[PDB]
Amino acid sequence: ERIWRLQRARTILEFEKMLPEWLRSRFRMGELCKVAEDDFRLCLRINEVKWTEWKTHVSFLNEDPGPV
Amino acid sequence: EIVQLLMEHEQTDITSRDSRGNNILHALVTVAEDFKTQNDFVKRMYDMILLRSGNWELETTRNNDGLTPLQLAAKMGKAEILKYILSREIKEKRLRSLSRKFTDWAYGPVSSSLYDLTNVDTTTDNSVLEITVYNTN
Amino acid sequence: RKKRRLKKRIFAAVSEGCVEELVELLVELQELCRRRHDEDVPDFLMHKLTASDTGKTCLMKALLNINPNTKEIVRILLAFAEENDILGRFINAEYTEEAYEGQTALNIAIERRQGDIAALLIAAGADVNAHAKGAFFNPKYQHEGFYFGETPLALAACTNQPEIVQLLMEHEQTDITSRDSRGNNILHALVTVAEDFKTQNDFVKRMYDMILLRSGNWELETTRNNDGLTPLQLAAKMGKAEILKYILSREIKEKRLRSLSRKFTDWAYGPVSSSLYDLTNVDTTTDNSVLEITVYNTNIDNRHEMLTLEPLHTLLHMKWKKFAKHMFFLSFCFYFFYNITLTLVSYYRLLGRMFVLIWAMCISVKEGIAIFLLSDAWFHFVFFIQAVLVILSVFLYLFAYKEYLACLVLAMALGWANMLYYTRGFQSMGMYSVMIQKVILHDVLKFLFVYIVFLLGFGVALASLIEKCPKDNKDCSSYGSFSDAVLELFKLTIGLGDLNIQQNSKYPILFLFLLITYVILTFVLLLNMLIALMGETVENVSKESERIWRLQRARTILEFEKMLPEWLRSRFRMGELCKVAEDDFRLCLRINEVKWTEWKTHVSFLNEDPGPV
Repeated sequence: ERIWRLQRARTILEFEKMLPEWLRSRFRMGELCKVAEDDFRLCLRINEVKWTEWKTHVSFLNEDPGPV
Repeated sequence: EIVQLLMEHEQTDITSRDSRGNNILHALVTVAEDFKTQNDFVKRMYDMILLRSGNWELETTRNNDGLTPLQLAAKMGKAEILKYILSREIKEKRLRSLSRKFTDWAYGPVSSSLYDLTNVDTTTDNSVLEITVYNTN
Repeated sequence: RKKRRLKKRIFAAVSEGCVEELVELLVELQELCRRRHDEDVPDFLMHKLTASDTGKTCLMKALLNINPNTKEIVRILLAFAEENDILGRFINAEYTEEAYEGQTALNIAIERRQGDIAALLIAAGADVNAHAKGAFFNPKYQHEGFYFGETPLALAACTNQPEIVQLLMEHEQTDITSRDSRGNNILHALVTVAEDFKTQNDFVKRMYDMILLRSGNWELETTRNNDGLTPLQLAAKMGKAEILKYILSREIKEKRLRSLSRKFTDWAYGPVSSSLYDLTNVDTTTDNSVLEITVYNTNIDNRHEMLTLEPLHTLLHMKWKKFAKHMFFLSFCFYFFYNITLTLVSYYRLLGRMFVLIWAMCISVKEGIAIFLLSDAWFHFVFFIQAVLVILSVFLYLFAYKEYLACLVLAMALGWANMLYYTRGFQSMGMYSVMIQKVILHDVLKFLFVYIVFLLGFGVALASLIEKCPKDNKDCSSYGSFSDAVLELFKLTIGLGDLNIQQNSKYPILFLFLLITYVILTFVLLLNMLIALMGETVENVSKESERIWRLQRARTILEFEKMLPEWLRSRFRMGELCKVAEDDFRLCLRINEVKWTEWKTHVSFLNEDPGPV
């Protein structure tokens, strides 16, 4: 498993390096998003669930949990 | 306790790079052998030192090899420290900037974590990803 | 200009909540501006107080933006709304958005871990049956949304907030039996959430119990969703186990609610205890019983833990001990004599032919019906192909053709590959056939495909070298034909061939080296097939095979039960009528159990005398 996934990722990066710049720019993995203190940077969204821990979510970027 | 004492003094220089050029963070990354050995205390000191200095300077600098502490933990076989760095959620509203892992919304147990990709994506000269993948050491 | 900035500063000070005195002076200025309007004053007050874009209110913007000083802000806002008599129009408001439709301050506070605020709101006249109907609350793919039955009570129960649940049950305004847009009451919703104990720590079960204790009625579990399923059937259709183990086995101490239970002890003289379950919606008498829902659906991949439960397992075992064993033996005998007469015919080429022609139609129709209903069903398709080929062979036999025999003989082969099916009855032969199936599905196809690849790749070259003409001598230039070379390679891999350096060739050296490399590669590929087998051989094989065995045996049992008529089914009805409580006579299943560890004075028992009869 460790060899298979590793070789797969290596070849993925190989294919990505075979490309030119403008196509890569077009793809643009990740979304630009705003972070506090008037900052804007790349980010990656991942939806996850946690049943074991419950708490008041004081630290949240958006009030409305809507995807858009 | 001694680290607190040292950081409280104004004469102290947290940003002091050694002859090799490494910061405190590079040094700590040169030490995180594994959990079964250390019991994961170096991570605590990393966190405490970052919280003592609310800036990006330490993580931004480079050694004489020309690598960030992140790129260094990727260069070495250092995982726990990297797992910590790439996933930081600080509740402190003032020091929220330093965090890389952000919660966009949490209606309930479902929540969208918003990780960061400044120097992690392949856009940079040497990303964390290429470093991890292109080294058999 | 001034009004828009005013509204923005209102909502911003709410989001920050730096000082309640700011909000006091600000709402005072709002009340002072309220005097300007003479008619339709409260509506404009709300509009200036409400974000008409999304249908959001300042109280919601507050509850979303939690801070320690929030209670005072909410008290101020509610006292203001009461002073102006807009408390009802203010609390019950919700969004106009397509996804956030129906969301209220109560569902917000309950989405948070704050209950005191919810109590304050309910005391102020808050709606408790607020149905939040939206794409967010009614999503697909379990991504970008969260489903909980669309009620505050269900939200609190799913999120482990039992105090708020007790509160919402205490109010007479509450509607426990309130069905949602999907038709699911709170029980169905809880059943939609109980992923696994390792993930939840089994709190949903406790809330199920508490809720049923709060409502001493069969009303809820009798309900049906838009799909038409009781919450029991809902848990069964899903991959939910612990909740089902709770439901199917309930022993209640409260003599008043003793009727709600489904498990009962009718006598226990000591360690012995003859436990007594129920079979209302479990036996096959119902339209879609729990048993069918468990057995037929492969969408779960958890049916082992499901069927290992006591009542279902005992029902299956008893139904096999009564009739299904005999029915399986009987079908086996039929197919035995069928194929034997088929062999007698095919060897010597009237009564046996007639018997075969009569018995083939039943198999054909049953296979067609099964396919219309339809790697568990492979056997049905195989039997269907067999019967089709047999009928084609006989039809050809009537005509003056010669190909008929071919189809016939093929069926024979397939027929003798189908007897393996009946071997699945025996437990040893059961795991035997299941190992056959699993291995042929997982490991063998890889070997066969890649070996065909190598066959082609090397046989093309062998034929190419053998292109040297033998001067019209097939014996001289062996490996001449491509298929001939592949056949020689096959004989070699089996070892029947008679290898020898062929003078009819330009290069014996390269020929020999290539042949040796081929043999080495074939051996190594076979060896890797063996290795990939042994890798999973130990752990997964036994458990998976036994699970599949039990599963398919239950499937067969249910099939044969469906084959029977109404009256024979009525005769073989497992279970017995029993008086449970308060003139209640229901069906039950008996299990005599023994426990030497847990000692207790047996208080609750149906029958005083422990006699079996």
